[PDB]
Amino acid sequence: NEIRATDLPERFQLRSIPVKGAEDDELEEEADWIYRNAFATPTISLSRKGPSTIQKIKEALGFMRNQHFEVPFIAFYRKEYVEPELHINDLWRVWQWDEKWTQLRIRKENLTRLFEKMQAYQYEQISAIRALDTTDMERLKDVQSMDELKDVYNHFLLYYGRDIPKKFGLTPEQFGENLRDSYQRHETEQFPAEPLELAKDTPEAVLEGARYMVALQIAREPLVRQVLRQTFQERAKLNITPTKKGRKDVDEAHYAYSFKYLKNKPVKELRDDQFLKICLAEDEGLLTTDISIDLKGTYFEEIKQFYYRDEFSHQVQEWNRQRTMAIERALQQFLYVQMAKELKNKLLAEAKEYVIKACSRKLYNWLRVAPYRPDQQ
Amino acid sequence: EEDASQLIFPKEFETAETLLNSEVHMLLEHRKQQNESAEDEQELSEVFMKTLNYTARFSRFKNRETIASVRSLLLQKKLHKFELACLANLCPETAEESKALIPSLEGRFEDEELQQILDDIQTKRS
Amino acid sequence: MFYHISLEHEILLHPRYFGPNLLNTVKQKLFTEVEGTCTGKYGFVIAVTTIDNIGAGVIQPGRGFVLYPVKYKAIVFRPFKGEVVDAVVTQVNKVGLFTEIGPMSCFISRHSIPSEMEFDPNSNPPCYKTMDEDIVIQQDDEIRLKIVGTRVDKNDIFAIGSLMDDYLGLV
Amino acid sequence: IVKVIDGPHSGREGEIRHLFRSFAFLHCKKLVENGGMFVCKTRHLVLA
Repeated sequence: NEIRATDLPERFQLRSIPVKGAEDDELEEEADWIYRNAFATPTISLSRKGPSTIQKIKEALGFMRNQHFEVPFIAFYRKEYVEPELHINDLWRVWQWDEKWTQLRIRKENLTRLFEKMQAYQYEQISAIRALDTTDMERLKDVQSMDELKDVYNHFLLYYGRDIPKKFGLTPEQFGENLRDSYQRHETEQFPAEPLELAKDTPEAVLEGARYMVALQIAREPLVRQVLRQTFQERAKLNITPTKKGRKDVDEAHYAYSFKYLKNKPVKELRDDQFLKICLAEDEGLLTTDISIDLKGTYFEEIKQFYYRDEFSHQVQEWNRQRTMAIERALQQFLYVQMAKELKNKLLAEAKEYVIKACSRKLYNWLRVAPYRPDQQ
Repeated sequence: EEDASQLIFPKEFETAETLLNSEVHMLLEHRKQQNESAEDEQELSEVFMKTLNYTARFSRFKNRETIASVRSLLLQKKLHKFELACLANLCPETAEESKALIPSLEGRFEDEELQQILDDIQTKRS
Repeated sequence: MFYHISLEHEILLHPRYFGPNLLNTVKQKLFTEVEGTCTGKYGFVIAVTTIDNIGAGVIQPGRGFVLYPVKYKAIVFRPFKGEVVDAVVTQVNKVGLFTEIGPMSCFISRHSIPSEMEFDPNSNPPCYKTMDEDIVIQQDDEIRLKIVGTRVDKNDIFAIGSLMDDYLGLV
Repeated sequence: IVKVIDGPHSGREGEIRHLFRSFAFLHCKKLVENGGMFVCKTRHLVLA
């Protein structure tokens, strides 16, 4: 009954699944999100221009929300309100962008509510390294940053504790700002105390106790996530090289076995060429894969200077050493692993996009109805 | 009928030897170290690999002397063998949590008597 | 739960293996015979630590095969009902949660999970949170559980978990 | 009884039950996947 005798068309109802329609103010937000995520890595909808494309996306989303429009319904009947035949994948792209923007808005609202509740709980508890509920607003605002926003939320939860009843080195925000700017605005803890003194005020008698806390704070810090994100994602010259068993098993059948010494493959080869991504995934499935940017050796050196004291005279030298140890620990925790995971996710997304595009092209080629009638009527 | 909560097991299993997560972890690690050497030997199986990475994520302590000390301080009590593994592995924070998780402890011992043990275990953790 | 018990097993040895390495061959066959298997009596066996002794091989009448009743000191893993263990969540699905109890995998249903832990299908990683989004549970997390049921699928143990008792989550 | 060192099932064991032009339907009991049975090419086999 709902599918057939529903007020809105089934196509629009299916298209706006996460988002049951668009509000007038939400039209602008959904359009902004669609514009942002239309073509980030590859060039898509650059036809429609940036502002013109955004306006058209907003118009299509609004038409769908109000008149329950559908993909083709707006592509044809709303040629003026949308890209006037700019591309075939107009209605579908707009619907996908609207769904994504609605999902991101919902996630941001949930995160903002969670941050507000956590801040209220912390105020009630500690108000009768502190726990300040100021990052909730930042997380709510960070709608575009989905993965980064989630990382920030998780770091905040792990730092404040997440319990629900019912001075060691540089500050995290300062270290993140320095890393983002590439210039160490703030040094390590410039105090005469050293790790020997610091390891007695926990009950361990070891000098890495503050190193663990520093590594955790660095890892669960949205600023660090933003800094690392894209740093390797935009450029990753993955060197394809078969392993000892992969050279024989692949037999040049996958990306990691076709080139015995064909290395230094950038993001362009994998994202732009979905075949390379598919071959890499297949090779890394069973035997092995050769996926390495090989560019850190020099990206990890620059951060080394930042966040550490410059002098070395006992207090100064010890502060520098402790900052270096904490930075190394944070790296080992969530700097190489996080970057590798982000690069792998990006490569998988690029391969999936290449496969989807190839399938769409094949379907368009093979679906065009071109029968052989009498006289080619 | 077989329910470890009520301290009942088959006769064959009653005479078993309990093992701790760290104990099994170090045993498997040593077995791997022995097997990797002596070339021309059948390599480990996915069962060994999965068990290794499963026990490695719950190694409360790496020191065999730590293992020995905890088992020695625990065996002096009147608790059954089954109580030696779960309680030594989970490492609950408070006696209330320990009692809730294991129904056997309910009424078996005093609150402070168990809380001191829990605190000692937490401290023994590395 | 892992345990260290003494088991017995017999293996026939083809006469082609007689020679200076007889005992070595017997040991090798025992290793590659009683590792990783499972039985409904003693449960799932991980590996063998050491061997107690080698019995007297009794050569069968009219057959070259000789059987050795060897007794080996190996470890075993036979989870029982009511035991509480700390596993790692492998996957989150609306149908249920999938974990990995070492050599065994359990599964918990949303019915077992309280109502507070809702679904997050909109977010890319399947996860469950609360209204205030304070507590978060996802994959690759050391989450505890209780073994409320057992099953052996022809030498393949597959128990069932539960999340009703308090203090079951992040430590 | 044959060994499968090369192919999709690297380092796999199992008894052969059915043959084909370029396929072999191996069978075993230790495996649990597909009811304890797998299939792999013929040229990737070795007489154990």
